[PDB]
Parts: sequence; C-alpha cells; structure tokens
Amino acid sequence: DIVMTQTPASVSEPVGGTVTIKCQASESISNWLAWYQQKPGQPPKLLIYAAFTLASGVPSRFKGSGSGTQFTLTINGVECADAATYYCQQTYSSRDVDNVFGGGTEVVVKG
Amino acid sequence: RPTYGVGHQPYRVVVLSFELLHAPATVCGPKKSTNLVKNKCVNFNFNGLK
Amino acid sequence: VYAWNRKRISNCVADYSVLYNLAPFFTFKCYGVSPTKLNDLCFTNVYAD
Amino acid sequence: SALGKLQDVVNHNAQALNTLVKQLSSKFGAISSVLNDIFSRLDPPEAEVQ
Repeated sequence: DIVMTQTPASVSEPVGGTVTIKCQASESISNWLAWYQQKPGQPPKLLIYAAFTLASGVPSRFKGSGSGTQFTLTINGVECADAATYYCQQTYSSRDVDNVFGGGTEVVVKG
Repeated sequence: RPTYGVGHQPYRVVVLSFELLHAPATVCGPKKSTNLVKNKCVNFNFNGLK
Repeated sequence: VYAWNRKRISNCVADYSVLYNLAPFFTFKCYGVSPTKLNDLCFTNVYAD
Repeated sequence: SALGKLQDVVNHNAQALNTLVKQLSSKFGAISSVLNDIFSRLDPPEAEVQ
C-alpha cells in the first residue's frame, strides 16, 4: 500500500562538501521515518530515527529534515568514512507492503 | 507518564469536516432506500431533504 | 499533531453505528450538527484528520 | 386611464398578497430560512430559539 523511492542513486563530492539524500513517499507518513547505513560486509546501522532524532553513538554531522511526504538526509561534512549505502524505512504502515525500506544510495568520497 | 492522570496520557483524536449540502451528495447515512410512489400524500426524504 | 494527516471520504456510505468497538471510550462532542440524527443525512465532502 | 380606480384596487390587493407570500423566504437572522433545514441541522436546545 505504501511505496517509496530513494534518490539520488549515487553521489560524489570532495571532503569539504555536504551530501544530501531525498526520500519521498507516495502518501504522507508523518514523522515516522528512519535512516539506515551499512558498510560493505557489515549489517546496516540506524543513524536517524523519527526523521529527526540522532541515534546513539553517531557523530553530529548527519541531519534529517522534512516531514510528511518529502524527507532529506543531509551530512554537513564527509571524512571519506561515510562512503556506504543509505536507506529510508517507512516504519508507518506495513500491512501489505512489498518492502519497508526504499532504494539504495551509495556515497562515493574521493579524497 | 502513565503514572499520572489522563492529562499526561496519549489521546487519539480524529476530526471530521463536512459541508452538509443536499444536491451533490456522495457521502450519505446508512439508512436504506425505498421505491417512490406518485400522486399520493407522502412524507419524502431526498438526499436529506425532508 | 504538527504533521496531521488529511483524508478524503467520498463515493461511499457513512455509518456511525460501527464507531463504538473500534474507538472505545470515545467522545463525539461536536458543533454545527445534531449527532442524534446523523443517520439521515448526506455529505458532499468529508475530510478525516 | 378612465378605469384607474378599480385597477388600482385590484393591483393593491395582488401586490400586497405577493409581498406577503414572498416575505416567507426571509432569513430573519437564522442559519437557514427553511425550518426543515433547521430541524436536521441543530440539536433541539438551540432549535427552539432559532
């Protein structure tokens, strides 16, 4: 019933820039939202839950913004250590849903 | 804080807004419908118009 | 509450006799219409938040 | 214009009756000018004052 898409497919920007990711919904999901990061050969880890609250032990560089339909994940500064795939989870209604998580967005940092 | 009273408890509130006009009706009450009769003194009800 | 949803209700029959079990301990205090005779009414547009 | 008086009588009566019947659609400060509409729109306690 709920379907999402994650854009961009991939990003690339030097060490001093800011990388941003859009997670948009077919219909509004309110604040209910979560952002996940997996290193290669590593299970994903929660970074932003409720679309605003920082997780535990995560540095204060990842910003979640937006509410309802459009959500943005913005990183103030990269250090070539956040080069991984990020996903957004609906965590709102999963009665008949093909995938709670969205598309994959791999971050590439050229240092 | 569930220990405190209902004033510190979650309340789910659903708000409904109508327009309440009897002509372009698309959301009506659950009452049934009956065949009309002509040329007789009757008390009718057309889309809420009694 | 800040990001309240909005729903459109149309092209359907609306019944209130079912609105007891789904939301127990409900309070339907409201304005602009008598709730006692909501059964015999028709609505052009209904929005649920 | 010879028969002005009788025509005046007839016109006076007709226009007075027409004004009386037309004034029935006056709101008089209600939400609606149809008492049926008032009955299906409000709880009695305010229906009495309307």
